[PDB]
Amino acid sequence: MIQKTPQIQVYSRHPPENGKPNILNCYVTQFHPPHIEIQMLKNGKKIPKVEMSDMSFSKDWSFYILAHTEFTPTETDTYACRVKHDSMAEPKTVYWDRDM
Amino acid sequence: SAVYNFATM
Amino acid sequence: PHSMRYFETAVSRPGLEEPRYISVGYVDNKEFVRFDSDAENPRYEPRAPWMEQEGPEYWERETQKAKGQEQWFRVSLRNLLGYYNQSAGGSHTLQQMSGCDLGSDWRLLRGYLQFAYEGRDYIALNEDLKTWTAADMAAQITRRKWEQSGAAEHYKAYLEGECVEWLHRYLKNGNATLLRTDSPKAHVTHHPRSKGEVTLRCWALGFYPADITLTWQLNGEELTQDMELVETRPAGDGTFQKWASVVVPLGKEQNYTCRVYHEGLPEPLTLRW
Repeated sequence: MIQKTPQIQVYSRHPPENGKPNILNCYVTQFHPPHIEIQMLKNGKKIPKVEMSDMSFSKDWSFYILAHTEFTPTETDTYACRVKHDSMAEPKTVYWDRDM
Repeated sequence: SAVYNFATM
Repeated sequence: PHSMRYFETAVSRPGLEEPRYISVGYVDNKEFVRFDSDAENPRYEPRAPWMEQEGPEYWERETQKAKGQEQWFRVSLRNLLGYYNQSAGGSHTLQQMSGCDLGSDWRLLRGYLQFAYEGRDYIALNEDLKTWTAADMAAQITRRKWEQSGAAEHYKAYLEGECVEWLHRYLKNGNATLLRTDSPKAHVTHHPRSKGEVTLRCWALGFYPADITLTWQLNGEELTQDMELVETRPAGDGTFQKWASVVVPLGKEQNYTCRVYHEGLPEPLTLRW
């Protein structure tokens, strides 16, 4: 009675280059209340120092935000974004897909 | 320039 | 078709901490100012290079206004808990959108002053800048309250005055920046996502502003009968990205064309796998 289901989009800023550095982004959107917990996983393992952008909200009142951190793709090194919001009965975890 | 609200709600 | 807007937010969580107040200002959908009570030194801050033309006295004056809005919000937030007979135990959000629209002739076209509680419309100043529209029983209390104190004339004064005056100023110092663009650098990817079927993805990267349009079309009418199109998204560096793909029968991939529409681009872009 104070919320709306968050939308997640995980992706690198620069086209993914094995070994080559890169910034992983987790764009969370369409949520409300503006209380949200976002984590970036590296093989299920929480990634420290994960930058949170400044929050903002659309004319439909929902809020959006950009969580992000430096990473590096690599054939089998799996990444992800995990979100918990008082609008979903359980945290949503979406995995990165270099082709998206 | 930012708005300055009047009577509270 | 310029415009100015202040998106303010107040949120309360259980604890000894006063609610968090956030105000983001916009000139033509571009963030130019911002205040966050959660900062070490709460003060409105430049978010566009053209705003550094303003002096110290401007930033103080605005920071003081923020300070007062913060109290107005934390106070209002409490009145609403009352109106709604809510339990002081969870969290609550109070939002406001304020500003004004201008025509390219610098002429005011409309004023805006509306509020939301828990993400749902609450009370709004009608376009006549005189009457109110209240969403529910609680809002009826605020409506009555703002009618007797003559609140509208006040916001009305901001909307037809300050809002219009200062928006002219920014547009004047910031037209230089505002009119800038960053052309999208498109390209197409090939993904074996099937057998006897493949997925082509058109990409638009590093573009700005966020406005942009991507299309697919196997020469002839366009394709929306199997085209996926993600929401435009920020790169993190100030520009944005976006893509759209379509399933195609393996071996015809090269026969589909992608068109990218952006205004930083001298003309529409056409691309093939």
